[PDB]
This record gives sequence, C-alpha cells and structure tokens, in this order.
Amino acid sequence: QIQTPDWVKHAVFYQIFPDRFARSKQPRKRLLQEARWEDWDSMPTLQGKGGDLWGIMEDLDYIQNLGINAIYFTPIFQSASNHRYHTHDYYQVDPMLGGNEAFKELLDAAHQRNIKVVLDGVFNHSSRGFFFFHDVLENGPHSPWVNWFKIEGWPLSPYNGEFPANYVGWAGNRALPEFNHDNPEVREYIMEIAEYWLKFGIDGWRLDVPFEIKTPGFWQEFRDRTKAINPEAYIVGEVWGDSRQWLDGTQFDGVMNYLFAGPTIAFAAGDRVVLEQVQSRDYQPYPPLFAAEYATKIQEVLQLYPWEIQLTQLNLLASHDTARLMTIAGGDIASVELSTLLLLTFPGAPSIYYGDEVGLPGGIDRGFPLENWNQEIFNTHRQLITIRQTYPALRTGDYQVLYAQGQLYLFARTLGTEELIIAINAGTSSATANVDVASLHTQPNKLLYGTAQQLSLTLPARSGCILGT
Amino acid sequence: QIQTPDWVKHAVFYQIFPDRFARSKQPRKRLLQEARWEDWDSMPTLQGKGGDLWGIMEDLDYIQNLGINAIYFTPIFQSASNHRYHTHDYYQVDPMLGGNEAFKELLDAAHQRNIKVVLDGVFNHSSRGFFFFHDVLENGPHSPWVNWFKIEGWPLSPYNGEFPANYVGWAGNRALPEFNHDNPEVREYIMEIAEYWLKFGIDGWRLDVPFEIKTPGFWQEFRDRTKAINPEAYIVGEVWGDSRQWLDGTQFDGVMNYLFAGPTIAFAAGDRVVLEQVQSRDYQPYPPLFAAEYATKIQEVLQLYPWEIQLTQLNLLASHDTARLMTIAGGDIASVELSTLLLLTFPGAPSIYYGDEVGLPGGIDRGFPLENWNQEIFNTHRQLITIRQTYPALRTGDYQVLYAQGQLYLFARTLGTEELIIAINAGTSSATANVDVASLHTQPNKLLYGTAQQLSLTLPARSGCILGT
Repeated sequence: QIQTPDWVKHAVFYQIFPDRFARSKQPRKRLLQEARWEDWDSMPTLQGKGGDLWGIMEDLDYIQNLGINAIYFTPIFQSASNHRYHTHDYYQVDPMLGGNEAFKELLDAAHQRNIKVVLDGVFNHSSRGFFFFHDVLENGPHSPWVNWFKIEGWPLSPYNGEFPANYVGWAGNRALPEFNHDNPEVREYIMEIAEYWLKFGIDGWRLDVPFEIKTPGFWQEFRDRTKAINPEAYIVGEVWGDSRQWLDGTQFDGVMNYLFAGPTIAFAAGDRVVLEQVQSRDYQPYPPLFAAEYATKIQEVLQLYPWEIQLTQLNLLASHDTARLMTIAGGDIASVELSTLLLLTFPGAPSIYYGDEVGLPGGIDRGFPLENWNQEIFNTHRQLITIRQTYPALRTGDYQVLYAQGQLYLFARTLGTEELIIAINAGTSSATANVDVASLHTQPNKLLYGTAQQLSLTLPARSGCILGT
Repeated sequence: QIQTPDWVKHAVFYQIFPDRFARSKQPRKRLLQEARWEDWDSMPTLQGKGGDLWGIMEDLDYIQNLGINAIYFTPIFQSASNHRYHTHDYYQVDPMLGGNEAFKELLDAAHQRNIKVVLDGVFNHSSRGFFFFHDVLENGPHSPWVNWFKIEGWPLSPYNGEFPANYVGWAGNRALPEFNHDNPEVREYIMEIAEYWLKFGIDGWRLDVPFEIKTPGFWQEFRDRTKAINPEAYIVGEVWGDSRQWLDGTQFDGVMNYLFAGPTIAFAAGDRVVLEQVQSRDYQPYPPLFAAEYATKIQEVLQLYPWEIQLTQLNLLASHDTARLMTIAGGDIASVELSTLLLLTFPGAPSIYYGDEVGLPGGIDRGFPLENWNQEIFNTHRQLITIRQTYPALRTGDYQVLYAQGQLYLFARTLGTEELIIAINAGTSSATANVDVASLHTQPNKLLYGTAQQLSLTLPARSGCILGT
C-alpha cells in the first residue's frame, strides 16, 4: 500500500545553494583542520570568501524564524570548484564547504531545532577525477572498470577538445562522464552511496535527472534500501513533467512539481513573464492563463498522482536551475505575492528558493540573501508560512475549485470541520464573484490574510486573500 | 637527546608487495561490501585473482612462523591499477586490496600476534586523479590550488603526450605530478595524512624518495607530529646513499640501508653478480670485494651515523625496486645463504623481502611465495632468524672485526658477557684463520650455526658459521 513520509506532508522546504548562501562569521580551518593560527596568513586558500556549511548552521536562527523546518541543497559532495555537479568523491562533503565535519555539525544543529536536511544525489554521471573513471583514463582498455561507463572507442580524449572524447558524457560534455547503470556493479555502488548518507543522518534524497537512469528495477531498489535504513526518508525526484512513471508508490515519494510552477506563474504573472528569463526545459510559465484555464490544468495536475503522493510532492516556483521569482516577473511584486500565496496553499510540501523570500533577483546563470530586503515580500512569506503551519487543511486538506471566471480564482481546502477559502484576483481591476458554495458546511467570513450557501466576494486588483471562519 | 624506537632494534622486518602476495582463501566482497551473493556472478570485477589484505591476514601463521614480527608494505593507498605509486586518495586503502575495512582487520590480527605494520608514504607526488590536481586540470589558472603543484605554463596537457605537459612530474612523467612542498598548505596536508594513519593504528612510516622534499624544516616537523601521536612510531627513509643529512636525530630513526646491501652482496656474491640485473640507482654490489675490502667499507658504514640510529637502521639485501636475491646472484645458493647470514648478524633491524626466504627469483620489473620452495634457503632464513631473536648481542651488541684476509671474514657481536663470533669464507677453497682474540673475555667454541687468546678457525668453501660459547 502506497505510503509516504508524514513529516514531509507538514513541512516547508527551503532550497539553498551552499557555496553562495553565507560565510561563517568566524575564521574557519576548512581542509587543513590541524593548521595553527600563526600560519593562517601563510595559507592563501584558507586565509582569504565563499559560503559554507558553518555559515548555514550559524543562520539557523533566520531560517527557523522564516518558518522553515527542512532545508535541501544542491550537490555538496567533493567536486572541482564551480562544478558541484561533477562529483569527484561521493563519500566526502567538499573540503571548501567544510567537509564531513562541518556537515556533521550543521546536521546536528538542524536536528536539535527539529529542521530536516535533504541532499542532492547526482547519480547519472560523475567527473574525470572520480576514481574509477580515473583508472580508465590511466589504464585505458586494460582498466577493470571500462564497463562501469559508456566508452565508444579508443583512445579517449578526456581534456583535449580537438579530438573526439570517445566516451559518453551528460549532454555531450566530456567533464560529465555517464555511468553504465545497466551494470549491476555500478548500481550496487550507487545504492551503497545512498545508504551511507542515510546512516550518517540525512533526512533523505533529492535525485538529479533520475529519468536518465533507465535500467528497469533501479528506482524501486533505491526506494527499498533507502527506506530500509530510514523508513521516514524523503525521496524526491527532480523531474520536469508528467512523473507518473515514478510516482506509482514503489519509487519516489514525489517530485519537484514543476507542473505546478508553470501554470501558477502563467496565471499570477500573466503576460508579465520575461521570456528570455525562463528555463523552458524545466517549466512553461507561458502563455498567460485566465482563471478558468488555470483551474482546469490545476485539477488535471491534482488527479495525476495518488493522493498520498500528491501530499508529499515538492511544490516550488523556482530552483537553482531557473530564474528567481522577482526576475521571472520583471520585478512585478504582485506576481511574487500572488504566486507565493498559491504555493503556500497548495496540497503537498511547499519549497521556497533561498533569496525569493527577500525579493532577491536572479536570472538563469547572485546570492547571499542576508545581505536590501524587500520587507513587503518578506512579510508575505513569513506570514503565509505561519498561516500554513496553523491550519491543517492547508497542508493535507482536500482541494475544491469554487469559482474561476475572468481573472478571479477561488478554491477551498478542507480537513474535517476546517474549511478555508483562498481567492486570487490576477486582474488589473477590482472584481467580485457570486458563488453557490454548498460544498461547505460553514461560512468562512474572517480574513486570515489579505483584504476583501451564497457568497459575494470582492477583491482588489492583483490581490489575494484567505478566509477562515 | 637522540632516541629511536626500541621495538625496532629487536624486530625482524618483512617487506610485502600486497597486490602480489596472497589471495584470500575465501570469496571476498571487496569494494561493494553490500552486494548479495546471488549477484556474485553478475559482478565480473568481484567474481573474477590478485593478492589482497585479507590474504596477508590469512597467512599470518606463515609470517610469524618464519620469525617475522613486523611487516611493511609498498604503497597501498587508493590508486589506479598497476600504479600504486600514483596516489589518488591518501585517506583510503585501495578498494581492490580490501579498503580500510580489510586493512583494519589485518592491522588487528597482526597486533593480536604482536606483529607491527609500517606503511609506505609517497609524498613527493600524487596522480592526475588526486582531487586538488583534478581541480587544477578542470579549472586551470582559476583553480585555487595552482600553487599546490609546479605548473610551468598554460595550457596543461595531462594525457596527450603530443603536447607539453606544462607541469612538473616525477622523473618527467605526467602521471606523477609533484607537490610544491614549499607551500605551507601542501606541507600541512602531508602532515595531517601522516597523523591520520598513526591514529588509525599503524606502527609507522616508510618514506618514498624523501630526499626530493627539500623544504627546510619539513622532516623535523614530520618527526615531531608523528611521535606526538605515537612516540614509538618508526620513521624510515628509503634513501640510497649517505643519509647523514636525515640521520642527526631530529628526522628519521633510520633509512633502508642500501649502503649495507651493496658491499655485502659484492663480497658474498663476488663476480657472480649478474650486472644486467642490478638496480644501480639503489646500490652498488660491484666490483667484487675481498674480505679486507668488505671489512673497511663496512666499518666506514658503521661509523656513519649515531649508534642509537644505527641500531634502528633497516638493513636489507633487496626491495620492490631491485632484483631478488636468487636472481642478482645467478642462482648461486651460497651467495644467498652467505648474504642472509651477514644480514641477520648486522647491527640494526634486518629486512627480508617476501620470496627471498624461499629462493624465489625476481628481476628488475613475480610473486606469490606460498606457491616450489628452496627448502635449504628457507631453513637458513628461519634458523638464522631464530638465532638472532635468541641472542641479544646479535641485535644491539657492538661490532668488532676480528680478521679479514683473503676471502675469509670474522667479526664479533658483544653485549655484556655475551660474545659471538661470526665467520664468512667467500672463497672457493677451504680456509683457516689464526687470530689473536684478546678483545673477548670468553672463548666461543660452540657451533650455533654452520660447520667449522689464540684462535684457529677453519671454514669450508663458500660457508659461514656462528660460534657461541
């Protein structure tokens, strides 16, 4: 029977790019932990400004105060500088980020505050330094691990672009050599990595481009071993698109729901979306949508997966891969507030991208959020998160479209007695809706957010509200 | 005040090339420890014959029975296949050898039997996969570790021999990129590696080509930190030649005494040395020596270093780097027995190269000794080791040349009351010596080995003996 972690159904996730989050407020002995202070100046690399895991641990005050109870990262394992997606050693948190020691301290500091931590697993490819590929570059045909990868001919040309690489790399890039997952050895190796970190204490896995590993039975085994070590462990696939193939209950607990992000932005932002700023590969926040259109595709999205899994989906509006919220919408604040509102009132776990909560800009490849806040946008986030953690219906309640006409959208979230009405007016003019709400046994008349069985609801332009009771 | 480990002064060392020592007598789950047996056949690399650390642990019976009480290895850290001297990760025992787990079991099994273990430290250079060099190959000029190595210009050509590497490699080889030890960071990194394994439990360090690291103060610091973790830890430099520079008491406890090996072989083997089989870079077992000549250069070698250090020298007759004993002497058994005799009766710790003890051949680049023994040569070894562990004088006693004329050599080892006379007749004919031995207070007349104050000693051709009392 389909079962997903319960803590996830009630969590608020917060995606961090550690390299560019926060510096520690203290001089840190990263890498060379034994080095004495007198030598500090002699050591240029240690002495002299990127973000690290110390930093995040130090800013747990801020993160918790925002209302966050679970942070998940981009890839943090040892890898070359500015290339965290080209794994060198999966068993080691990168030295510059503070290594396993710094990670262990952050991990404990988080758990002490009851904040979960999920890591990114880049298992489709590694790097040219990854040990077993290293052995292949050194021994060629004689290397015993040739069959661990996808070699096409000899000789290989790892670094000289003037000659054919002769081995398959992600997106045709030599620095991203792919794994031969069909090989039961490669598979066993991936599984053992997954198990290790769960034993270490992480609260589960983000899966990078998991749809590339096509070996049948691969992800069910992944789920089996994973849950074996931690039955409450959260397995999220980063998949852009219909993810039914992996959401049958035997693989992931959910995916990063870009199917939610596209329509939500296309409706809240409308024709204000800055096209040259949309990572069209991930989501489609265009063409602009009218209330009735947002309503049908949203319901279509809500009946795509089993309800238990829908509740553990990772809803988002941005990621390391896309532009920030303020940027995708040409600085239109209302687009941010309206979008965030739909995000924090959607069934499934919400995910806030670090920086968005302070109105920080960001195109498709900026950081250090705690360094000019957009107070308004910040308050919208904190307040909405408090409200989501205050009413169970907003987390695991059902979802009912009440009204969707023109540019005005109304739906209700209900759990037992609790009934909440959420309204969105994406239009440039004030609007009112007359609705026959006989599906509700109460009459939500109290404003829990914003300003505003027969109901007459009037909303100001580009505004949303939450009605309680 | 100069002080070296005491256990070393009474140990008998046994040099092993793990890859080619012994296979485990059991199917082993190296690398993928979690893999289930049903998959064994699906895993070609695991299922299908090199030596490993399991194997050595299983053959501790044999090693201890030989009389060995300390084994030291060639490089065993993670590295490409057939290239153990090109380190990939210093913090990991190579997967194929059984990893840290297998090493941990061998380490404990040895210590339970009171047998020490010394590892080889290759700190002058690493490999192209070594993480920080990896970062340099990936980021070039922008890599933050450029100054960790010896880059000469851009761009670098790591694997394409048709273009200049542009970075310094050991002996001009690109696969062996050198470290910039002058960099206090590189140095701190080396030191931390050294400390780690000592904390792990190893009984000290063999230092590979340490004379290449010229940074002043480097080896004194190495000694300081090392002994800090384990005051009884054995620091041996692999240096071929006058090692006074490093044997002043602030650096090594001793070196692999090739200054002993050269003359010893040149005398015991004489013109039977097979020139095309001598690694002339390490030692010079030519031209052949007459007794009187062996005597003067041996005394010259015995007054080269402080006595406390001479007692912890690692005397040997062969290494991974040279030809085996049976091979260097054209299969002349007497050369082996005579040489081994001089080795086991010399002041300082003796080192036996695995295979030599069974007459195994070996040119300058064969293994698996426990697989046709030369019983005679084996008995000579075991017996001589038993005799060395039986009389303290043979270990830490003084050294006095009694007679050296023609092809007949006599010396005594004395400790307190104990006085031992060792005789060598390298000649092809029977010989007798008349000596005035007034330096001794006893008259050694008992044969403890071999067949034979005024003394008349007669020795058969190509033979040696030990006289007790």
